[PDB]
Amino acid sequence: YCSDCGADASQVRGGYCTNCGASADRIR
Repeated sequence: YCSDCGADASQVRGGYCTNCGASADRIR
């Protein structure tokens, strides 16, 4: 998941969460 917004990890692309823009580093 994204720690900044809670979105499912499958919504990450290009080094960012595609929902809130968090850096990849924020995924857990």
